[PDB]
Amino acid sequence: QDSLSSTPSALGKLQDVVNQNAQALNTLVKQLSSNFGAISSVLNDILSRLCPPEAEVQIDRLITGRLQSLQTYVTQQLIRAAEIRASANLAATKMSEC
Amino acid sequence: TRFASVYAWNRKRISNCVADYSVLYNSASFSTFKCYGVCPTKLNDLCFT
Amino acid sequence: NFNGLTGTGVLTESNKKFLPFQQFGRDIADTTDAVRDPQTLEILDITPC
Ligand SMILES: *[C@@H]1O[C@H](CO)[C@@H](O)[C@H](O)[C@H]1NC(C)=O
Repeated sequence: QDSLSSTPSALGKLQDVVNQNAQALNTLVKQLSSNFGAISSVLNDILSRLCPPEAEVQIDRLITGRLQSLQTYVTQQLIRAAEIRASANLAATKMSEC
Repeated sequence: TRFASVYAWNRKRISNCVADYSVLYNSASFSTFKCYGVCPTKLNDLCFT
Repeated sequence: NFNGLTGTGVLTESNKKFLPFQQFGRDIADTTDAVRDPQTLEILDITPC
């Protein structure tokens, strides 16, 4: 009780999981600010300024980038999930055996 | 009535007003009407500084 | 549509302390999340529905 009450870094193993997930979500949202080669990151700006033949080209650039950003996110979550699963499997074993 | 030369082109500032571009784009008097970064048919509901 | 800025959401009076020269705010997604009403100069919060 005294050790935990006096050591800020004691629970880093749990804090790291919280931090890594928060950094992945914030990264994903920030990618919505990316132009990906388009005239603007804001989809409404494209639709309000240009008509259909030139807007579609600009939109395709945002779709390509945003789809790529989301695919990156999900792949990382699957890899991270696998690591957490192994940790949970170990914890379950310790509960049974300790 | 008179227009400036190309070497000494004239600049007129437009501000503090409402603009109707429907008289310009739909005019038959123009040989060229080329817009960059914006559609002339959508320009009629945009705002500028 | 605020001064050419189009979007959809719920509008409310804002508690954000805008300085006189400020017309709008933005979020981390580069979206607008607060605007100044071009007639009443009231600051409004924007949240989607
Ligand atoms: C609108 O008109 C009022 C006066 O009736 C004025 O106080 C206000 O500042 C005007 N708004 C703009 C953007 O000029």
